[PDB]
Amino acid sequence: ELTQSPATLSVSPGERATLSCRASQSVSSNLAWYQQKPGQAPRLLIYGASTRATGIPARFSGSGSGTEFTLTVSRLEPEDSAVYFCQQYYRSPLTFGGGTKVEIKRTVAAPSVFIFPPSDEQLKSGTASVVCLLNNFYPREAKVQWKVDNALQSGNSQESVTEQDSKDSTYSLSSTLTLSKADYEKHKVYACEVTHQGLSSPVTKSFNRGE
Amino acid sequence: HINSTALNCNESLNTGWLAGLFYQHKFDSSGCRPCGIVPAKSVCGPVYCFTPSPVVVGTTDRSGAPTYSWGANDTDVFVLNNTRPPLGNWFGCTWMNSTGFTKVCGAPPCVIGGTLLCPTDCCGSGPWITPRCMVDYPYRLWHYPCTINYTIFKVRMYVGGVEHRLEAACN
Amino acid sequence: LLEQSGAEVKKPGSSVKVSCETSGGTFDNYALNWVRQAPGQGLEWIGGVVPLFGTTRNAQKFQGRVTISDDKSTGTGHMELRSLRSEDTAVYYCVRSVTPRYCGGGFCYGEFDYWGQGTLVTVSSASTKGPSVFPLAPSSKGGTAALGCLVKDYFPEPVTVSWNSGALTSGVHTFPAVLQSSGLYSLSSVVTVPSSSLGTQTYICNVNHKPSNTKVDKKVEPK
Ligand SMILES: *[C@@H]1O[C@H](CO)[C@@H](O[C@@H]2O[C@H](CO)[C@@H](O)[C@H](O)[C@H]2NC(C)=O)[C@H](O)[C@H]1NC(C)=O
Ligand SMILES: *[C@@H]1O[C@H](CO)[C@@H](O)[C@H](O)[C@H]1NC(C)=O
Ligand SMILES: *[C@@H]1O[C@H](CO)[C@@H](O)[C@H](O)[C@H]1NC(C)=O
Ligand SMILES: *[C@@H]1O[C@H](CO)[C@@H](O)[C@H](O)[C@H]1NC(C)=O
Ligand SMILES: *[C@@H]1O[C@H](CO)[C@@H](O)[C@H](O)[C@H]1NC(C)=O
Repeated sequence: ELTQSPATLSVSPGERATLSCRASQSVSSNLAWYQQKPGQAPRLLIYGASTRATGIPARFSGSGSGTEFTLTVSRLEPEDSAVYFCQQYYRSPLTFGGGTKVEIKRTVAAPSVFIFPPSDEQLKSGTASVVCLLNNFYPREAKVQWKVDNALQSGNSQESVTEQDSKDSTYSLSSTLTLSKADYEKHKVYACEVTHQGLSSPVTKSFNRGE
Repeated sequence: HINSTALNCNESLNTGWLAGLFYQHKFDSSGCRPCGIVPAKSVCGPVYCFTPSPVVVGTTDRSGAPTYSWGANDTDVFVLNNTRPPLGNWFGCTWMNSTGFTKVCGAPPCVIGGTLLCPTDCCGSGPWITPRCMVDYPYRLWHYPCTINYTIFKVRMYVGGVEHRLEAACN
Repeated sequence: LLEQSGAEVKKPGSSVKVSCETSGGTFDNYALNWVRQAPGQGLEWIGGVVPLFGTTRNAQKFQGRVTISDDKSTGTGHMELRSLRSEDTAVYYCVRSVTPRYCGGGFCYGEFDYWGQGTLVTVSSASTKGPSVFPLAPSSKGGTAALGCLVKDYFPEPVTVSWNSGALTSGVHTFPAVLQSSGLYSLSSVVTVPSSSLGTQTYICNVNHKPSNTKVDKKVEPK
């Protein structure tokens, strides 16, 4: 019975980020705001709609009553990269809000690209996985293309992207090209071509099989 | 006999006095009439009446059978309706109204005097048995936070013929 | 300061028992509640219990089965859920509350003060399988190089990877696991270190997969 808007926020440091929570039914002041940092348990920020918990800085500021609530983060710090939730403790069923993901904006940063050949240990099993690493970049949007002997690949790579880093506000990406040992020992050069806003030109990291 | 307890509390934004029900509560320092029937709607939680040894009166229908709902149930009330121990069960009662105010009815066990057995200036607060002492019962700290620093003594008190061995909280 | 039992996998219809411990215990808590989080969706309240009155309270989706027991002796909490469903797969949080704001009676209501580490509960008929760990060696070429480990072919989630027994944390990136077509999960952990440390500085990668009780330490050397 709780509606958090917007679903996604993106805002520069030192500026104010406000989050709205709207209940379908009145909940008076029995509302609580929580902060969930990447890979951690929620932390109690505000209780009683506007009362700060112990150890929470004054920049965090709860507000509102009835069906209408707002959470204010006045002076944003890269640490604030988290998803915030609202939760009511009034009516019989306890309900949480949908949750608002907060992204800290920063200067555009270019990805440090690396490439990793499959270990000889993995090859004795019969499989080969090549790993391209896009490290510490911003913003999140980035393209990865796997070339094998300059031939573009498709449907054989799976990529994974980290949540925004708490300290430097960057994302890291890891694309994994998976293919058989046989297919692997039929080509010499394996390349990873990366596209990003901070790069004026697509960077290609490559290697020769067994070198 | 724990179901009987009336348990309606609102609201704890201001003081978190409610915690006092479960354990010691961080109350702010320092801020420091007949008895008949009380509706269970305004009561959180246990009601203490004194004989003067402290005694617990649970919810009952009016009247007078006990109710094992947490009151809660609309019929639930506390029947006090009492006369002083020569001869009666209790002098007076104390409990907490749901907002967290402390409600006292009847008279304190000191009242036997006379005189000089009640506190010097007489009473808004508590079950005194002595100008300096009041009765010690499990929810005294919750009911009377100001008495947190009180020393505790083993004390004899005689009412009519009966003799009461009871614990007292003094200055 | 609230530790929960390790992640588990059970077949649909089976039962799970998740515990909670406090170090150091025991502090003043009046209520023990549980809140699960499915990867797809936001937080959902499961239930709670105030141990002083012994009164329990659940939600409609768990009304029939779940039982929450809070032991005050050792300060140990417990949630048992029987006849598991596919939608029961979530990260289950143990949460304790100090300071009530409302009491309906018997149950009391308040904000959630302290949360647990979380416990991944996986409801799947699939078999439990330990992972293989492979070296991601640096290429021997600012002067900053990268190296890592590939945790491959394991079920179910999660896998926890540290470096040098937790000594190396800065510059470490452990990527979200990806679900392969084989039904198995794959995960990789990388780290950026100075180039001049490659031969001299030892790098051990510590991989843990509780559901299979697997602890594997893989040394990563350049070549
Ligand atoms: C708790 O007690 C307070 C006062 O002891 C109650 O508030 C009183 O309300 C009456 C009539 O409604 C007024 O005449 C008094 O002036 C009020 N007292 C104060 C201090 O404001 C309150 O109603 C009680 N709580 C409940 C839920 O009944
Ligand atoms: C608590 O009290 C306030 C005002 O006295 C009221 O508006 C609110 O509905 C009450 N809360 C509950 C849980 O009934
Ligand atoms: C209790 O006291 C009330 C108010 O004085 C009175 O109306 C009622 O008759 C009494 N009931 C009993 C139990 O005597
Ligand atoms: C409340 O008390 C009534 C009688 O006044 C009783 O019939 C009923 O069972 C009680 N309510 C519940 C749900 O137990
Ligand atoms: C009683 O003493 C305690 C310290 O033991 C103190 O913090 C408190 O304020 C005192 N109580 C009052 C209301 O004087």
